[PDB]
Formats: sequence, structure tokens, C-alpha cells
Amino acid sequence: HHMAHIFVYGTLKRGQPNHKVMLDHSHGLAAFRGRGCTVESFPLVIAGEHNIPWLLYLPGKGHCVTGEIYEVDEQMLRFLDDFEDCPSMYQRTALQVQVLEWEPGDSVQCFVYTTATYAPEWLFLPYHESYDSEGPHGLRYNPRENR
Repeated sequence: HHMAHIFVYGTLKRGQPNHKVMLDHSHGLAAFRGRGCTVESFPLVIAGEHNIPWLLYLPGKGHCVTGEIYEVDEQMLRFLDDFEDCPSMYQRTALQVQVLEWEPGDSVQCFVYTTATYAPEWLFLPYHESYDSEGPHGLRYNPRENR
């Protein structure tokens, strides 16, 4: 079957708190392909009570956002849609990604979880080039069922 390229910038990245879900074969297949940055700039904010990273769908604002390129199967793609609570919390959007390292040419089209349903005040939060839950912003990810 065909596969699909995705680009992850947040908790799904290697070394980030939700990476395990991509390594769990009960969800399908995800193969690491390399590192990239969005060709278009977008705001990346760490926001809400869970300190979740959100790539806001405001093309041309903020910065090119760095992340990782994976090739995934359809099962994994649908799992990630459910994981990200699409289309309410995030909407899956196809974006051009400049390839910085490859394990394809200069860029690759990838699905990315963006959001148009952010809280409006999140526009005033810092806009990140990259996400690290343990970064100096001091806002560590906490899991969804925490109150």
C-alpha cells in the first residue's frame, strides 16, 4: 500500500513526551526519515493547561518551525488523527517542508497537525522555532487527563 509523509514538531518528536505512540506497532507503522523546517512561517505556541504545543494556522506569521519527517502507513495516520482529536483540536494540513537532513530533494510535502481552533489569547504567547517540553520556557507537557 502507499504510505504518507508527516512532519511532527511537538510532543510526537523523538525525545519528546508522546513519542512512544509512534513506536507502538499496535498503531501501525512510522519510519523516521529526517529533519526539516516548514517552508512557510507559522506561530508555534505552548499553550493551555497541559502545556501542549500548537502550530497555529496563520501562514506568514511567526517562524519556520523545525521538526521531524516520518513515513507512516494509513493505520498510523488514522491513529494520529484520533490521538490529536481531529478535526476539533487540530486539523491535519498538507505543508511543504524544507529537508535539513535525510536518512527527496530540497523539500517534501507532509501532513502536519495545525490548528485554527486555538484560544484567541494564545496569539500573545511566545512564538517558537522549535519545541522541547524540557526547554527554558519552563512549561513541561502534562497529560490530558490531569486536572
